Amino acid sequence: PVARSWVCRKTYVTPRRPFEKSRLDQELKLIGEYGLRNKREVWRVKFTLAKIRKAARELLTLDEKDPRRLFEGNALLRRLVRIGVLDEGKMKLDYILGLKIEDFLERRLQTQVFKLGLAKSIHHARVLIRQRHIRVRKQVVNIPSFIVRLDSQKHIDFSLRSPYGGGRPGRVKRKNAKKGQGGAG
Amino acid sequence: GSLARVGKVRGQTLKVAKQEKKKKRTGRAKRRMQYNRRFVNVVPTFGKKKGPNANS
Amino acid sequence: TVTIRTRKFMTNRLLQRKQMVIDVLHPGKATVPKTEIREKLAKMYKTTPDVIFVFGFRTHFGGGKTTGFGMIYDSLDYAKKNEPKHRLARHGLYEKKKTSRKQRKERKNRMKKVRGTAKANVGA
Amino acid sequence: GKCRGLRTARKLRSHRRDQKWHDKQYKKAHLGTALKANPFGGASHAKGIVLEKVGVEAKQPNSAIRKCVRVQLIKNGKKITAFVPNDGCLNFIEENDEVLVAGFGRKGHAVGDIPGVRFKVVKVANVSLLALYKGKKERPR
RNA sequence: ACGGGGAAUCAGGGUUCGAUUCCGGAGAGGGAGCCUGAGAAACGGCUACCACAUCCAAGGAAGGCAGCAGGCGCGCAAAUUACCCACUCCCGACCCGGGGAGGUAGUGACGAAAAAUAACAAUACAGGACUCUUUCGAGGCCCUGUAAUUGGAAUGAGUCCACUUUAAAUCCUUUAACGAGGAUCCAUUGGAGGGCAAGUCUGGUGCCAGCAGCCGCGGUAAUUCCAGCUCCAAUAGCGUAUAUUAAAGUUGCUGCAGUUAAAAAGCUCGUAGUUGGAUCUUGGGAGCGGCCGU
Repeated sequence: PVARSWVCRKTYVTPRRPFEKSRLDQELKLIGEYGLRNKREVWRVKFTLAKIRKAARELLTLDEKDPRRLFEGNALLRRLVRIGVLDEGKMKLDYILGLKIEDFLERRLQTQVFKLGLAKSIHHARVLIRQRHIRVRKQVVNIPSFIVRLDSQKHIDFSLRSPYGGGRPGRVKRKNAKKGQGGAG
Repeated sequence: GSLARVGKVRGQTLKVAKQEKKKKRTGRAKRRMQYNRRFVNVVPTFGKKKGPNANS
Repeated sequence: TVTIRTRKFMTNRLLQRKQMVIDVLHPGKATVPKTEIREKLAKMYKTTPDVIFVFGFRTHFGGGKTTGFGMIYDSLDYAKKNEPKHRLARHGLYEKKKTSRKQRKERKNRMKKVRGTAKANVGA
Repeated sequence: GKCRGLRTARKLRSHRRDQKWHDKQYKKAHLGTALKANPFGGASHAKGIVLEKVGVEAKQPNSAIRKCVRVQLIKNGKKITAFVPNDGCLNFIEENDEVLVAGFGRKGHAVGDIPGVRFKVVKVANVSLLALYKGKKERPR
């Protein structure tokens, strides 16, 4: 009778066939082209669309101009506009399925270091985010799986405890005070 | 039957000592060359799709 | 540098308390301890640093912000009335007893042997 | 469905309820005949004391001795032929020793060239047969 | 077989599961009878009988963990004889009282979420959209490299003053000084014929020992054994065994099948059951829509 949650779900699909050459071909291209950590990191990217798809397939199949359709069909056209993929005026409940796997990594913060042109390469959209040197509106972010909306893309900027932002020089420049200023005094 | 010659072939493999190892890159670090080597390091040449360990 | 704006101010008169959701801004330093903050509404809302019970500084992911809280009471005659006894040991003028539950929940119940008034022939 | 009628739910359900017993997997999981005759008795594993060793001959074209172990369990007191899984690991098993015994995979069936031997050894008295074969743990005595 | 709220799987239907924290019931070793109280047929009440079992000064007493730890037995199988009135809200005479309820720390790879073990600059050395020249080579804006090159850079493991945190703190956290070049801050667990991603490599074994879910492999050339190497898969996980669901259109409502693969009673009669022929209000009357919809 304890005040404990126990409310937890999985994030990634359990891939039905284990040694499709096509799966080891197609879903390994989603590592080096986008900089990911293992095959588990590739697998949840579909599951987020598998959540979107499952209702979106059925949010067309409701009655024509029904207020349960026209609110919940437009409740997702208030949702999937906001994340910043489908157009501002050319939003449409029918084009929602016309939407592929990397459309998340076109918008998701795991890539957004490389996207605007504020990186070195594709892999560089992990290591700065591994050490929380960026933020979203005076709010530091260490987890690279942040859902950046349409609105807060220009607000993707740097922290104040960051030598690669608007901050102070760090530790090895202070540990070079043992090598450089140890030999200089 | 003959519970005497049990594990006959286990013992008589001349124990060739395990040659030492620089640890393989782990986590994401495995999956960098594994992107480069499969797709983009090589040019598609003439013939069949060859094997990784195919020591012909 | 603790730039405090006393946000969401509300006067409860049936607990006689001036309460607010102080939105705190103090970037660069560590956490702001409970040594300095009661001395700011000594120079902001100009009451005593003695009757106010300031607590609940909630950090966001980064550690350059909290959002605080305090309650002004009318006097030190009201400093221990609409305030439970846990927070009144937190400023010196009150101390809990030391006798542990493995004594106390047993000391009252070790006396359960012999009948009546003079049960105190067991535990001291 | 040979009958399709609108008020035929008390023949579709009753006929399905009858013909489901002719399913050999269903009847096995729903009678009190198979459940009791299982040497384990609805268990995934079982400890048992080794009371002799049997060099079971390999079934067909493969002529080899599958060095197995006769095992009487604790919970039942019923006897079991137990295959010693990895190479020549019968010399880690001695008579009157508690061994942890599992099934093999085909679910109460003789797997491969061991005729009627339905079980395998996993551990020998709280040291695994893997660690004994790999050389990671010492024999517990 | 405690039931339901639910759970797992799921095109659609379905199928298995629910002892487990919320609700309803039931029980306090087994039954049975009762006092008290508004409310028990109560067992952290009592009285017996039946079983179990600790005292005994051997006359006679005392007892219920399916409350919380902890034994013992059982087994494949499951923790420390931690820490309080702070949320709650109830009980009490009642703001002052008191509650292993509620409630915090250990053991915890049952599980689920995040997440390290190099991302960058240029010397190693190979490519190509490219200028040139038959190939050559130079030249190099746009990167792809990675080899026991040089490296610099950092946040976070280990070690940590303190406080925001707490019914006392500890743990992330907020955070000081200290703490990374085989970044010893070191990743294993399985397979490597086929299904099925990945060696016709070398010794050793010689139908032996074994591997192998299935097919099968070993008969002195073993791509399968036992090993070394390199590789492949997943990755702080993975292998295994059992029940169970999908695959199973191999239980068929959607959706199977019955000449010969398993199967139509030998044959009609027949009662419930199941299913049952056509047939009973038709067109125009009255305004508008851009002959005819409403």
